[PDB]
Amino acid sequence: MNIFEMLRIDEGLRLKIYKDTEGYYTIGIGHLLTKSPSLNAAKSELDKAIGRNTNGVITKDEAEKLFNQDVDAAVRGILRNAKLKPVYDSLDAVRRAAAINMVFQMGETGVAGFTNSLRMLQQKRWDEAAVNLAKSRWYNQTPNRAKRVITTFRTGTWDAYK
Ligand SMILES: CCCCc1ccccc1
Ligand SMILES: [Cl-]
Ligand SMILES: [Cl-]
Repeated sequence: MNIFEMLRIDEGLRLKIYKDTEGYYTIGIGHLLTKSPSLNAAKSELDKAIGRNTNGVITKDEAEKLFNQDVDAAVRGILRNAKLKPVYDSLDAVRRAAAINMVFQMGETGVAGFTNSLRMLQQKRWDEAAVNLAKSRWYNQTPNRAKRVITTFRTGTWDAYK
């Protein structure tokens, strides 16, 4: 298992524009297009991302290309964040995948506002962090996904995904 497979499981793959759990226009493997309610704006953002007149539909290859770029941007966002970087550097490989997952889902901003959990993870207080991470809107809105990521941080294994 790895980050890509993990995210592919959590986000699914859709080749036509769709609304995410928050109701935002998305495509592919969790690639958010726009928070705007307008489908046209979403179609415009899509064509600009792909480099062609898509008409709201993309191929599997195109989806995977966006996905690769988004994973890379997520990591890079982490490494560029002064609050996040040190925590991430302190984690083992599996737990780093859990960190990427969260940033991919909620943005560096989102995740950067979990100070208490960050400190706990940095200290390797797994069970405590796990409890703290669950006291969040994120957990209450997407509990099954949050549970899988939380178990990953708690155990340092891919069990939740097997
Ligand atoms: C809980 C804080 C957000 C997830 C995260 C953890 C460590 C490093 C980067 C990102
Ligand atoms: Cl893009
Ligand atoms: Cl869920």
